[PDB]
Amino acid sequence: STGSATTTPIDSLDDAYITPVQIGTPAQTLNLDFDTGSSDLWVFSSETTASEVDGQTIYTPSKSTTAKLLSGATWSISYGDGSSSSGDVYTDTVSVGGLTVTGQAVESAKKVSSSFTEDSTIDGLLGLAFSTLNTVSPTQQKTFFDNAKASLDSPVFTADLGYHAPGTYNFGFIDTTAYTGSITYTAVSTKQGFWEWTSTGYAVGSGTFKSTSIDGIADTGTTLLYLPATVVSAYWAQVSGAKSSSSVGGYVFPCSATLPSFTFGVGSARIVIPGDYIDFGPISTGSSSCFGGIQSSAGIGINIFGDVALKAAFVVFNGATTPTLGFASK
Ligand SMILES: CCOc1cccc(C(=N)N)c1
Ligand SMILES: CCOc1cccc(C(=N)N)c1
Ligand SMILES: CCOc1cccc(C(=N)N)c1
Repeated sequence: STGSATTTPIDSLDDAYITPVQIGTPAQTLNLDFDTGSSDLWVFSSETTASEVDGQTIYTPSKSTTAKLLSGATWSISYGDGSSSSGDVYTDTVSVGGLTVTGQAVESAKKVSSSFTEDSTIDGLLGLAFSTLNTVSPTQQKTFFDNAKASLDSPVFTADLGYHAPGTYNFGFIDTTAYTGSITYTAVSTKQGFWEWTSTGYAVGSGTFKSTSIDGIADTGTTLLYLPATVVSAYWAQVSGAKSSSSVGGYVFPCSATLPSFTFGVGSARIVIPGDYIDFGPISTGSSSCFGGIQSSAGIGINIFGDVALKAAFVVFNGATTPTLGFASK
């Protein structure tokens, strides 16, 4: 089997992407944030505290003929940005892009934090990291990908995120029309539950490539590219008037700047992030200070190849017995 779904930016800045997901019988379609840095499939629901729902589409398990309470099971997640949610758990039929899993754990939110309430466009999360990170207790649950794997034509999914435009998540096959050149594969460590890999270095603009190992995670559910302070300083030093602002919470730069590209290494291959991908717009409406898309990972404890980086590539998440990542230009 395979599946193929379009993923769409939630706003003009590509702050996240939403992918329609069918849950239950008859189908209830919710728009989920596919997150390769978490392992929970959770949704706004008929159980979510009413004052915490503001425009989301909710899952109502009582309207699904296939919804089964996973009795006793609870979940609670805390994300890197400080946001959170928690609740109880139903198993139900879940389909993505024509690929169906029966008996998927669907984590129903009873509570969500303010960041989630205030984002009307995201109806929940679909985690695609390793199932060792799933938060369901007392019986940990599998991701949609782990449950689908055995049925897929190939044990893979691919992320092809758009730059100010829609893109695609495919399951079970690699669309050889969707990228240019060849795919370079690199080793993955699953020790922390993430798609963790080591970049071979970086370049800023037209500058020389610096060969240096950068451990980090391929994380579709993070907007920005978080790298070591040395690398980030070297990038922003090439932008006149850029500075790190403790008041704003990262590097800002004059909106009248043209940003240099950023290259990262994947083995002997190179992925080039165009400068305009690193523009995340005025810090507040009408400001002439713009927010940077490359930020320091100092204090986060891991480097994150988030959407700024991933949207410059066709990315293969190879879930074979020995997992690997692949990157191609596009
Ligand atoms: C406290 C949450 O910490 C992280 C760290 C790394 C990834 C993610 C994620 N869900 N994409 C969340
Ligand atoms: C790791 C993914 O963290 C997310 C994703 C999408 C939305 C939010 C939020 N704060 N409302 C947080
Ligand atoms: C370019 C001329 O004026 C603007 C104004 C505001 C933001 C930006 C930007 N760099 N995102 C550019």
